[PDB]
Amino acid sequence: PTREPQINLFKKSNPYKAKVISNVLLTPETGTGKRPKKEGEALVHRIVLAIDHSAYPYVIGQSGGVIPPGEDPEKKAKGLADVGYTVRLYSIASPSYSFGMKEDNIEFIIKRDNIYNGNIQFKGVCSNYMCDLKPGDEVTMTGPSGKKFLLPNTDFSGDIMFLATGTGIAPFIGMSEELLEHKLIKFTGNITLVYGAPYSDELVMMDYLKGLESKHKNFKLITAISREEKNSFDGGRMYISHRVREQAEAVKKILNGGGRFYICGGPKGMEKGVIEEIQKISGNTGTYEEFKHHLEGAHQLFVETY
Ligand SMILES: Cc1cc2nc3c(=O)[nH]c(=O)nc-3n(C[C@H](O)[C@H](O)[C@H](O)COP(=O)(O)OP(=O)(O)OC[C@H]3O[C@@H](n4cnc5c(N)ncnc54)[C@H](O)[C@@H]3O)c2cc1C
Ligand SMILES: [Zn+2]
Repeated sequence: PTREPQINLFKKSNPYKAKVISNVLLTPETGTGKRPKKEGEALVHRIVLAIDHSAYPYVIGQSGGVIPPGEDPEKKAKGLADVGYTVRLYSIASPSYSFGMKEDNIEFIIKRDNIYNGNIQFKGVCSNYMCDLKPGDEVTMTGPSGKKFLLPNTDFSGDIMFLATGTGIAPFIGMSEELLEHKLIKFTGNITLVYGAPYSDELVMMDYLKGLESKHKNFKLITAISREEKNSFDGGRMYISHRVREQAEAVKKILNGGGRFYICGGPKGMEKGVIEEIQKISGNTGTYEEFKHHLEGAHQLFVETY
């Protein structure tokens, strides 16, 4: 809620207690779905927490921090006096004011983060804790966090490209709802959401995303399914970067027309492949770092990869 991003309103020393409204599995149950056996699990949940929007006045594009319960064995073993698990950040998935502008909740799209043969080797603490949440459970929350990855706060005529891998869809759920529905700003640009996931059933919120596309004309949904689609350029796996290339004219509308690219998801540093594809499109032959900083300087690139 309320515009103007605030950060670190809540920290480990003064956390925010949020109650679980819902935590539903978005992807097929393990063993079901396209992902084989080897190739681990892909268990992604939409977590809806009840929050006081006056206490937690988050902006879409920000992260919510979660402190998972318990002692961290690495910290006990290192003899820290800290010992509590460190915050894990999760992109907020819900629009600033919540769906329906109800100001009642916060949402997260959280993958089970495990290693995996296909059988579990190492279990992610916070992602699993979060995906294990039952209605009415209390989440220790931190933040809000981040003040870069944000939507325009004034009227915007520029085109916006949302570039997502997996859970990186999160900010763009809320961002798209906000831009198309909430109209906190007048948005007269085109949204292109490029959403990458390994399997079609590992893409989440698709009914909702396709629905936005059919309701608007303002909104284009493109998916890149890396283990089911080959790209036309080299026949390799389809990634959002290949979709970006396919969408050269839309990318050029953004490059030339003051629009924005938002890149969110994994793995860490995946924006590089995307940006350098945007760079090929622009015809710029400077260093990756020159082009990216230029774009960020121009407010035309926002990256949150992890
Ligand atoms: C700004 C930002 C936004 C984010 N947004 C989202 C989001 O929207 N949705 C989302 O799902 N995630 C998001 N993430 C990632 C999230 O914050 C966590 O990092 C993620 O959930 C994994 O945390 P974890 O506590 O579950 O795993 P951790 O316990 O911290 O470990 C990470 C990985 O290491 C493995 N591991 C554990 N022990 C070992 C060991 N012994 N040796 C080798 N490997 C080991 C685990 O299996 C796991 O796969 C975001 C991250 C950032 C920084
Ligand atoms: Zn609408």
